[PDB]
Amino acid sequence: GFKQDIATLRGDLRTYAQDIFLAFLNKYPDEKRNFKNYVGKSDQELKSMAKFGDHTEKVFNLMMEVADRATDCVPLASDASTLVQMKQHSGLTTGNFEKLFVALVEYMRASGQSFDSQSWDRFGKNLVSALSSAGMK
Ligand code: HEM
Ligand SMILES: Oc1ccc(Cl)cc1Cl
Repeated sequence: GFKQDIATLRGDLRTYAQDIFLAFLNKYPDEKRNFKNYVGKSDQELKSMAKFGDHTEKVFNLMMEVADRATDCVPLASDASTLVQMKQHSGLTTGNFEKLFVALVEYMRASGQSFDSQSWDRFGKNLVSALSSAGMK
């Protein structure tokens, strides 16, 4: 289930974080508008860029804590407001997060690992509602 998936992802976090982020970046090319440094680079070149690995792992470190602190895939309001008020998130809209989670759920279903794919879909939707309620446009 959802709780076990957090453990599965944490068990190989840097790999999963990179592959999910790449799936997101390649499903939605226009999203590199927020990642100017990742343009014109194949997946293997991205994985050799120090900040690509370091930043993506830190994102997914934090995502797993927001998931872990959730109840029934509903994140805490204190976690949602942290994501909105984050300085690095200044220009983001909730579409950014909705698209991230479509990619992540698509990746899980294609994985052959036994993820609770529907729970992550719910979690992504619930995170998006909590981002709007916390002020994100
Ligand atoms: C649950 C979802 C997310 C979590 C937990 C999260 C968390 C984080 C964290 C921890 C950082 C800092 C990384 C570092 O400084 O090393 C960060 C930076 C950043 N995030 Fe998010 N994030 C999420 C979703 C998104 C989405 C959907 C976007 C855009 C589509 C986004 C755009 C950015 C940008 C532009 C930065 C700063 C630039 C960079 O670090 O390369 N984030 N986020
Ligand atoms: O390095 C990253 C990977 C995924 C997401 Cl959503 C954001 C960042 Cl900064």
